Amino acid sequence: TQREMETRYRVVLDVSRDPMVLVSMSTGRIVDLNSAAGLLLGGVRQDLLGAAIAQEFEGRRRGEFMETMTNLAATPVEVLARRSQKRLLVVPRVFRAAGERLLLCQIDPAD
Amino acid sequence: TQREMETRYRVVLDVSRDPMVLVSMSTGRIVDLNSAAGLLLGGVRQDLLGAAIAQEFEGRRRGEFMETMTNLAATPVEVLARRSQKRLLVVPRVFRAAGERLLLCQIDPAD
Repeated sequence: TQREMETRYRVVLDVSRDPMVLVSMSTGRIVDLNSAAGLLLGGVRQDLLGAAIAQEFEGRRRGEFMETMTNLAATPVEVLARRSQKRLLVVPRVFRAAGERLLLCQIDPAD
Repeated sequence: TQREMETRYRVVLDVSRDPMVLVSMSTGRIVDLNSAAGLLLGGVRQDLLGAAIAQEFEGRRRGEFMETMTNLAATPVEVLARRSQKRLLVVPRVFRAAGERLLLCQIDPAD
């Protein structure tokens, strides 16, 4: 049933056409995402897992970027993805999972 | 970490704007869904959990409906939701979770 929840998560995340990136609050790094998000970011899953999310967006740095997100998730950010050169909108939500916080980020084309 | 996977699943499913319904292969009943799916079906979560999915669609019966889905998921169905009176398209995918099969169904407006 541990195996079942992981599987249900994996399937729901990968099938959903809603572009989503999962970010560690602790490290500002991507822990998971779906291919719809990969497509808007312009990167494959393998290159984006473990990546610092702020560094995918031109002009952004981890400190400022994570504070911006955390602040918004308390109430969209306008960004430009380096790999795809697409202008995007990012809407963050914060949730607690096993003593740890994650940012689930929804991504939408801005233009 | 069992608690973490459930939470990650719950969040990813509820946040995703992609309308999804989770159906038990064993009983043909809904085990989970998001509010986007609820909206197209025309029902609240509380009334749809545990419901036989075929009975939400005018003219469909569980036997035939589940076989149709299972068959398609091997390679969209056109349905009419009773509560919302909306014409929909349903695209099923099958996956194994803890000795059991689930149909993840994606729902889209047909008209």
